[PDB]
Formats: sequence, structure tokens, C-alpha cells
Amino acid sequence: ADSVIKSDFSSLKLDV
Amino acid sequence: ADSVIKSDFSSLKLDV
Amino acid sequence: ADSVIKSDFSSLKLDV
Amino acid sequence: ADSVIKSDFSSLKLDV
Amino acid sequence: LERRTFGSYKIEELTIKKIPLLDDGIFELLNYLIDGTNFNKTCYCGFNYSHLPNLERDFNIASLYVRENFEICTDQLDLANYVRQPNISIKSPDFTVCLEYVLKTVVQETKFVEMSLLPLLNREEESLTEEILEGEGAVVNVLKLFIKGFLMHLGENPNSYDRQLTVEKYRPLLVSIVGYEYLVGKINHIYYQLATFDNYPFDLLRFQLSSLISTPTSILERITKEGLFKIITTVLFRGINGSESFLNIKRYRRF
Amino acid sequence: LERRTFGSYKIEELTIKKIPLLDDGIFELLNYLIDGTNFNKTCYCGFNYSHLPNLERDFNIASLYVRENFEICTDQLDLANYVRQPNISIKSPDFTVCLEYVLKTVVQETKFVEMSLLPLLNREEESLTEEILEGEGAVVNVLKLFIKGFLMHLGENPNSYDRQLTVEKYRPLLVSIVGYEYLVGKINHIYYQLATFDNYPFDLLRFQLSSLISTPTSILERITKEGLFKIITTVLFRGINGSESFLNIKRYRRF
Amino acid sequence: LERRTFGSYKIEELTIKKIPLLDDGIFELLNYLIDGTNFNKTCYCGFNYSHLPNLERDFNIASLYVRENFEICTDQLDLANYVRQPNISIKSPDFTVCLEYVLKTVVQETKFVEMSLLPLLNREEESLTEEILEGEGAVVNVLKLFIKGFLMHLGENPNSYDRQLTVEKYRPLLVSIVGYEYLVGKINHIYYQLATFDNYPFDLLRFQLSSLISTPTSILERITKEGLFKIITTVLFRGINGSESFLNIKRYRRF
Amino acid sequence: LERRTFGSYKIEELTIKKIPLLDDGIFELLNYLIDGTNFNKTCYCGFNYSHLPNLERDFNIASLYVRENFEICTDQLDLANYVRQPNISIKSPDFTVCLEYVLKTVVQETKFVEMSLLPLLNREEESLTEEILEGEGAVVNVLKLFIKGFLMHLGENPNSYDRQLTVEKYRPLLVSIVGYEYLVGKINHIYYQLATFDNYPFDLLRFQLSSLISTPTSILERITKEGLFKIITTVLFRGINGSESFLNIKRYRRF
Repeated sequence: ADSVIKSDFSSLKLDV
Repeated sequence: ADSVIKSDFSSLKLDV
Repeated sequence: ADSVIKSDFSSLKLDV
Repeated sequence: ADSVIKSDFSSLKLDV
Repeated sequence: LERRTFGSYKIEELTIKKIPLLDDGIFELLNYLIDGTNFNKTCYCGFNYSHLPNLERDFNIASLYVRENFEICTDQLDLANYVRQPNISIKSPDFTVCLEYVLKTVVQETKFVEMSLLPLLNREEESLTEEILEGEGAVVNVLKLFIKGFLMHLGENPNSYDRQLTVEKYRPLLVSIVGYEYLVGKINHIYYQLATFDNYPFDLLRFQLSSLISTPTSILERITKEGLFKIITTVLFRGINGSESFLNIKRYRRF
Repeated sequence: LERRTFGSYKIEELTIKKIPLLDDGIFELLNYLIDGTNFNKTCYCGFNYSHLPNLERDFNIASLYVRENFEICTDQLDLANYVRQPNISIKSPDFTVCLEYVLKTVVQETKFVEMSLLPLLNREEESLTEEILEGEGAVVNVLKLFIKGFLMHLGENPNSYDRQLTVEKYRPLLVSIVGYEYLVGKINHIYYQLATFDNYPFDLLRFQLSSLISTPTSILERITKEGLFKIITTVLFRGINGSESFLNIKRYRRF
Repeated sequence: LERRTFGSYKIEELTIKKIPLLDDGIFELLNYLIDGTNFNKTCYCGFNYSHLPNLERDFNIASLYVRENFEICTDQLDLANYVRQPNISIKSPDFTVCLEYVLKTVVQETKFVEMSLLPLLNREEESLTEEILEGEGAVVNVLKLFIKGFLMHLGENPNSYDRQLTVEKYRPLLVSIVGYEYLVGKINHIYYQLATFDNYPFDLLRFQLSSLISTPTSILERITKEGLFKIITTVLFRGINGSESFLNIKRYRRF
Repeated sequence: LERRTFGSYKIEELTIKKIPLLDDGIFELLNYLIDGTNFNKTCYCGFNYSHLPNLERDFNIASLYVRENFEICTDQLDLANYVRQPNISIKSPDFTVCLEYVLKTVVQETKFVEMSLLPLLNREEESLTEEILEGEGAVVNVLKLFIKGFLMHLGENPNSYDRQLTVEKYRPLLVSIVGYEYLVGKINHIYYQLATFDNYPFDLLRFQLSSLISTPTSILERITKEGLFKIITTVLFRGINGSESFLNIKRYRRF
């Protein structure tokens, strides 16, 4: 899994 | 175990 | 420097 | 075991 | 070892040929809330939490509110002889946390206690204290933060066992998040997708999460006409795709 | 048959291919002390005990003190209907002897009793009778004599099963010997080695015992700074090599 | 591009005829610690760290401790108008990290702040919290791990500019590693050689490191008699060869 | 991952409740020697070996000598259809390495080959080439260096599984080291202790190794009178404590 693309979910609309 | 060396532990420093 | 000998220092006593 | 005392056996008389 | 940032999981390896073992950390979250434990004394303290607004505040509010509720449900029982097993269950959709006690002798024989932390099927707004509305709102926000923590860890940490893991165990949290926000002060499609599709694999989720589709208008209106839940008089959930899954009890243990 | 010199063991042969079965005689020692039995009525009487100074005297003092403590712990229970099972456990490091009782009918159902014979974690020196300090000092000396008896028998009696046997079951005695002598009126390196390395094989022990090394000064000082025991709030022991082993419960039965 | 294994460096080429430019990554390390940044959000995440035991754990402990200290030193200043320049200095031997702030207007005019992360000349053991001793111990271990990472990269990656590069910029780390381990819970001859001979060329280091000589007994005893540092009332370091080098301020910038 | 300093081991974790799994690396050592593989092509290359005098030299001498012997034993067999299983056994005390071959079809059916690398029971000094005496002397030194590597790693790397691990699998190496040095160009008490007490636990070993006792004079003289080995006409070893253990076959596999 060393090649798997990372995603930044810190800005998802999660109502927090 | 007939050949095993015996030890005398009667004089060990055991605070008794 | 392709001919220079490499060293593995991973086992050095570094108190870690 | 992080507190276990380490020993340096590099100077043991191993006839090498 | 002990310390981990809120909502994050670990994947461990059982061998029988190796299979992955997801440590979701839900048991530990619940346990802390039951004990009224404060944020600073949890495995979660001392990471940056700018990604999780108000975690410590809302966590402590929620921790108190759960603790007091527990005490109320247990003051009418004698538990001096007994010990709480390291097993917590959650029944849905009221987020009903269920504990089991057994005698210190055995470890009259066993006793059970249930507290619905976020009751959804039968509520009073007008006849409810501020203490309760504030405690509930804090519990729900903590759950939302836990899920955000989970998602962020998932996004940043690919693992080759992902393909075999799903969001299955997070369902009761997700259902309560969606249910409470709806039936008390709209629907977040992310939460609703994950609650609906409790079989969402981790690798697929990571790749797809950011392009998730909104609730179809036929579903939105079927919700306003009929609730989210369908009671069978056993509760069914009204999924974002029109499915009607049964919400079964989940069991969590200490890892 | 019945009679054996104090502290000695027997090795018997189970077959399933034969495996050794160590008869350590710890259960029997404890049982006698609980019953207040006197030296002259034990399997131990009528051997020369010049190697074990004060065995009979201290044994009887200890026997009385344990008996009286037992009675105090059991006077507040009704045990007329019940029978003590032939199982004694020891929890460490307070040398907590644990008995289990069951109804004469079955052999309300079962009852448990624990007496810490040598409490180490929470003590009062000034607020303690002479009866108690003398009883404890006698118990500890009896334990030391038992271990000396064990070691002397081991030294004189090689057996080909020795390589498979260890001092594992003697641990609670050894821990309490070291703990009590330290925390109440220095550390004996022999006792401390055997408590630390509960995996010491019999043949290796025999060959090595007389050349055992003293406590390293870094450990001695870590002890004075922090105790011997590390409470987890479950107790850990601070070994002579700096290890931090968990002291688990040991269970003894009649042979 | 961005990601690199902890402690490793890159060699880049300036041209004026080409000269090497060492990217030691010390600035970046310090910056992360100041921001309280967590390991998972650093350029360092996602490499195997079996060679660097506890890197993530100790890094996060250290990150928090440095962050909190920074805040304490800056809470008594108004910095809402200002910006931290991308320049960090280290003064030795207290590992005094020095920041410079300037007004958003210019980029009253400039402000300076200093935090000694590992104070060595004037300390309190008895009058110091566990938080502080644990934070310091974590900072020191991180530094040690950085240096191990540096050395391992050096060992595996010859470069023809090596002859022209030296360990000069690592000195403050090395001095604090040696100083702290000595003056608070012996001397590691590797660390001490590199602190002493800040002119150690990279190729020579690689070839010689594994056969490094121990501290001479005359030096060891001169240390016990007089410290390691010699204050001039400006600090001098007592080298492994008896040299007495001046520990000047080092300046690090973003690469 | 692949590369490790000569003689060192790794401890891995099986789970069934976790148990340790010792990776002694003996299989890999033997395999290389059989294939005539040269030091520079082994997992062992590129560490400092000042602690292990002449490792690369003697390893390559030994590698050639074992390779040639293998070929001599296999030239008189047709093995074009077969494959060497990843199982090597050692029979003692001639250090008899045993391979098993099976047909590429199955993986006439299976074939076995045995080469005594260090024959001890029946030897010719006068009727033996220099090639053979030099090859043997190299093999023995390689074994001694492996054990030194093992011990050094043990000394520097405490692990909480140590208490459950023993030197059991190193016995054939240790017996051949002691046997060959005695019966051909004195007894090293370290090697002899470890060969005798193949149940020596790792933690105990680390704490005790440096204070190991010399061979008792009654044993030394029983050796000169009767050999070290006692043939039963199955071989027995004459232990440093007068024990007479059976030397059973050991089986090694690829990890």
C-alpha cells in the first residue's frame, strides 16, 4: 500500500 | 543423572 | 562515489 | 523490559 | 503504545494464514464517558486538535452528562458486590449503551443496565432541562468528531488490509448522528452514506469519499413524510438509497 | 510415604511418553499453618534440623498467628454448612492466602476468604502489637527455612527431570521474603535472584547457585528511590536485572 | 520532493564552478516542534522506523512540551501584528532556541523570544514536575534519533561532495545530547567525538565511525572534577581530546 | 528487512494470546555455506565486524570448503529432476548437515544427503590434507563468531519475551565448537556451559554470563580419561556438571 494515494479529509463538510 | 555433581547448600548465606 | 564502500550504522551503540 | 540492564559481551573470552 | 489521536484506529494481525484485526477504539471512548473521565486523563490528550474544534470542552460536558445518567440508572441498584465486565453493547437508534455486571465471587449472579444517551423514538423539546439538551448536544458533537478523526486517519494511512475492512462497527454512532440532527436541532450526506452502507470498504471509501452524492429528492421527501426509522411492533433505518436495513445490536470489547 | 524433611520436594512420573510432576509441598505447608497444626503433628517431625535453626519454635509461633488470623477472618462468616476445598491460592506481594468454601450438599453455594499474612503495600510500625510483629517475623523465617530446605534437597539430589523443572511455584514465598525483609526489619541476593528469575531451571540452579552475583548498585539505588513494587492502579516487581515482571496468582492443590 | 526519513539530509548544488549545499533539515525539525505539529503531519511519516525505536511516541511528547513552553514564553507578548521569520537560532549548551518576529507591515519593529529546551547550567531534580522531566527526556531522545538517522543515511549514501562537508551544524544537538545525559539521568563516545570535532568530514566519518576510540581516563576524570562546560563570566566545551572550543550560536533557515 | 549483523536474531510475534517466535538465523547461515555463497552476497555484508575478527575471510574459506564437500556428496547422485527442500537438519557431534530433496513433479520420490562438516568420532591428523584442516578450522571459527554475534546482540537488546526463550537451537554449533577445539588444535567454559544447559533462558543468561564458573576439576579429569562423548552402540555428551544428555537431531527451516 506504499503507492496508495493519500487524501486530506480535514475540510469535509462534517458539521463540526 | 547419577553422574551429576552434588552440592552442599547448607552454608549458603540465607539469613537463618 | 558509486565505488565508495557503504556502512550500516543501524546497530551502533547510540543509547536509543 | 526497557529498564533491564544491558551487558556488553564484546570482550568475553571466546577464543576468536 | 497507549496514546492515540481521537477517532484513529489501529490494524493488528491475528494468525490462524493471517487476518487483520481492527482496533476501532469505540469501546474505550464509551468506557471513558461512563466513568466521567476527563479529557486530560484519556489516551487522547496531548495531540493537536485544531482539526477537531472544541474536542476537550464538548468531551468533558458529554463525559459529565453520561456519568450522571449512569449514576441515576445505577443508584437504584446495589452493585457493591459486583464488577462491570469489559463489554459494552450499543442498541440503536437511541444510542442505548448496555453494561453487564457480575459478582466479584464468580469472576443475583449477573445484572444488566441500559441508558439511552440520545433517545430518538420517544422524546418530550418543551419539557426538557438545559442540562439535558446541552449534554445531548455535546455527546452528538463528540461522536461527530470521533468520526472525523476516523476519516482523517483513514485518508492519511493506507494499509494493504484496507480492502478487507469496513465501517460496520461505526454504524450506531453514525445512525445517532444523523437521527439526532434530523429529529432535533437537514441531513449530512457523508454521515448518511456511511450509516446506510455499513459494508463500505476502507480503500474504496478513501478513494470515493470526496465525491459522494447528495440525498436523492425522492428520499428526502419520503423522510419528511415518514421519519427515518420504521418501527416494527425491532427498528428499520431508511437508507439514503431507499434500502431498509435492520439496525442490530453491536458489541464492543477492550482491545 | 508421608514423612519428609522440611522444604524438600518429590518428583513423580505421570505418563501420557513420561513427564515429571513436581510435588513442591507448598500446599501442605500452608494447610498446616491455617489449621494451627503444631510441628510435632506434621509430616516434618523427627528429622535433624540443625541446618534449619529454630524451625519447630518459629513454625509453632507462625502456626498460631496464622490460625488466629484465619479465625478472625472467618468468625464473621457462617461456615457450619460448608467445606474448605483442597485448593489454596496465593496473591502477591502481601502473601495473601485465598481459600474457597463450598456447601457439604454440593460436594450461598461457594464462599471465599483472603488473609494477607505478610502485608507489604499498606502498613501501620508504631500502631502494631508485638503479637503481630512476632507472628509475621515467624512466618517469614519459616518461609526462609522452607526455601533453605528446598535448596539443600536440590543440591543433594540430582534427577534427570531437573532440566525441565523451575522454581516458578516458589515465587510468592520468595517475593514476600525479599519484600518483608526490605520494607521492615538490605536485600539477600539469593532470594532476589530466584524471585526475579522464576524460570530458573533446577539443574542450572544447582550448578550456579553458589556463584550468584550481587545486586547491581544501579538497581539497589533504583529500589531506594522507588520501592521494589510498582503499583498499576495489578502489581509489578522490580527485578534484580531491572526487569518488571507481573506477579500473577499461584494456585496450589493437595498432591 | 517533500518526504524524507527522519534525520536524513540532502546535498544540493549551488553554482557560482559548483559548490555543495547541505540540507541538514534541522530548521524543519525545530519548526515542527515549535508548532506542536504531530508526527503524522510531518515530512517524516510513513517510512519504516524499526531502526529508530519510539520515534513517533517521543516525537509527539516532545512536540507538545516544546509547544507549551513556546506559548508560555509568548503569552506575555502581543504578537498579533507580527510574523515569525523563517530563521531559528540555537544557543548552547541549554539548547536555547531563538525566534525573531517582525511586523506584517514591514515584511516595536522586531521582537525576540528564547526558550531553553534543555537547560544545563542552572537547574532545580527535586523541584521539577514529571511533565518537565518527561518532556525533556523526550526532546533529548528525539535528538538522538535525529543523529542516528543522520548517521545511517550518511553510511548508506556516499557522495563525491562528502570530502567537503562536515558535521559542523549538528553541534548544538550533539552538545545537548552529551550534556543532558551526563548532568542528568556516563558519556557516549560517538556523540562526544562528533561534538568535539565539529570539523569531522563526512567521508572520513563514514570510514572511521565504527572504530571510534573511548574517552581517555584523564579526560573522564577532568570532567567529574570540573563539569564539561567552562563558563567565562560565553561558554567553552571540554572536548574528548582536552580541547576547549567556544560554542558559538548556530543559525538555521528553511531550505 | 533483509540485512542483519552476523549471529544476531530477531524475535517476532505469533498470535493464537501472543507467543514469541525466535528467528535464530541458523538455517540461513547453513544455506549460504552449502551454496558456496560469498560473504559480500549475504544478508550479513556491510556492518562493522571489528568485534568478529576475520569474519569475511574465514566465512569465504568455510563457504568454499562446505560447497566442495556438498558437490562431492552430490556428484554421485542425479538431482536434475529434484528440488532441495527448505529444511536443513544437524546431527551431532560430527556437525552432520542433512538435506532432503524431492521431485519437481511432487512439490525415486525423495532423496537424502549428509555431510559431516566437523567429524569428531572417527578421524585420521597425519593422513589429512591442508585443504581439509584449513576448511574445518574456518568452519569452526565461523561458528564461534556466530555465537559471539548472538551473545552480543543478546547483551544489548533486552526484550520481555527473553524469559521464555532459550539457547536450545544453538546446541549443535556449541557441541561442535567444544568438541573440535578439545579433540583437535583446552575447554572454553562459556561454550561448554551453553552446550550443557541447552535450557538456559535468555534473560538469565544475560545477567549471569559474565560470572560463569569454570569446569570442575573432577569433570576435567573425567574428560581426559573418557572423551566428552559416550557412544551407545546414539551419542551422549559429558556435561560440565556431569550430566549425560542425549544429543538429538535439530531441524532448521527458512523464516
